Amino acid sequence: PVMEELEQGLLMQPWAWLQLAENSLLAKVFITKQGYALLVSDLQQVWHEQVDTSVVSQRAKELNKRLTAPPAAFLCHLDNLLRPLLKDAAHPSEATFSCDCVADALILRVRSELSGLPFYWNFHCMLASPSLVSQHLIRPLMGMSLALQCQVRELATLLHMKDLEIQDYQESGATLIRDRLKTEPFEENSFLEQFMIEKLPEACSIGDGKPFVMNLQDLYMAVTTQEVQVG
Amino acid sequence: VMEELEQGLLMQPWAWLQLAENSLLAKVFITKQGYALLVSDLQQVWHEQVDTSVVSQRAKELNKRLTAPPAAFLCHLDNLLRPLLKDAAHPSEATFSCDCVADALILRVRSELSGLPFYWNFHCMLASPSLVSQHLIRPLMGMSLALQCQVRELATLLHMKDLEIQDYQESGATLIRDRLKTEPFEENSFLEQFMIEKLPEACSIGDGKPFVMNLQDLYMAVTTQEVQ
Repeated sequence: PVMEELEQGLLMQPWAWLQLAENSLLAKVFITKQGYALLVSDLQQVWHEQVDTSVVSQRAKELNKRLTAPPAAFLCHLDNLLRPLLKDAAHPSEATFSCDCVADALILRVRSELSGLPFYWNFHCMLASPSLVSQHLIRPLMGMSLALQCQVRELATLLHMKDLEIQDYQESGATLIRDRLKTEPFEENSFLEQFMIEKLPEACSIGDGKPFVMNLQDLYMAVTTQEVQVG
Repeated sequence: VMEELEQGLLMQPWAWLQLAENSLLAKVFITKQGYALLVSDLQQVWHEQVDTSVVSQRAKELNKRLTAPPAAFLCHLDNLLRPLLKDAAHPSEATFSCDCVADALILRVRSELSGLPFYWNFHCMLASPSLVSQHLIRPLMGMSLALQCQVRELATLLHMKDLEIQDYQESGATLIRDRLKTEPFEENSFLEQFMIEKLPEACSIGDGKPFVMNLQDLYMAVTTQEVQ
């Protein structure tokens, strides 16, 4: 049950932006007293790591070599360090992050000052399985796109209703107090064509993933919750 | 050659394939120099790239007597497959089947040309993470961003229309029909209500048919922009 709980918690968690040394990553970490589950990406490859208590203790002793703490305390400290950075950027949490690409694995090194005290951790994230990356990125993104298309359709029909109201008002025999407020009739085809011609290049620019985690997280979380509830 | 095939595959839309009580999303690009195929089931993605030598050898192995040049075989395969992918429910005899190997997928297509059998097999191996990413993740994120921008623009237009309606009302001239009254538009309330009721049905990915039927043009535009 511990593994299932960790997987569910990771799935429910939203994406966050990590500013490594001269690089950027999209990270999604769920940490509980029994271990943690991390999923990192850079829009080109996705690495995953599910880690339990025994390996946590082994790695902590190997790295720190002088810190004697139980796995639960280590997990709690790691979660406390990581949460402020994921929640918001530019947080002076004193968490230096480094990335190493050796073989197909990824070494994510985190250094912190635990009350002015070195604290080192290393995520050995192997390549994510096709099923995990699929259910975490592809299906949720398709659901988000479908939901946004439905929202666009609802807005278009509401705009058509408002246009009909404006036409009825004009037919009633009334004139606007001003003239700048006049709005030309809304056409779905013309609006879509103009958008595609003009604003599509700017909107489509994902860049380093910051827009995705800035404007497409509430919808992503809702879609993921719906998917997990369904099955 | 290889670059041309990769670009063609990247610049093509997903098509729905129905076969043996199963559904797939397929992107196929054929050319005289070979073909590229990408098949997904929303759980795994398989990619295949075949050149003239491989296509000729496989055609000889399968069709024991279809003595044709590789270019002609590829052209016939394209002419037989593209009509189905472009539009579903086509009057063709292209029967499809899948065999799920431990790691590979055998996609067998059997059809009839001029009333004679025509067999072909795609031995699609699991697509590399880079290919799957570039083909699905980044374009999907671009589509989401574009749709969000469209929603924002529509909300701005709705706000302008609300301002116009308010200005009309302040003049004191009421409507002739009272059934056309629409309440003022509010982004927060509309978004909350939509998420409450229509989100479960809107976000129902299903077997992939709605994705192909709804927003393939946006996917193509996003992919073309990404290529440039």
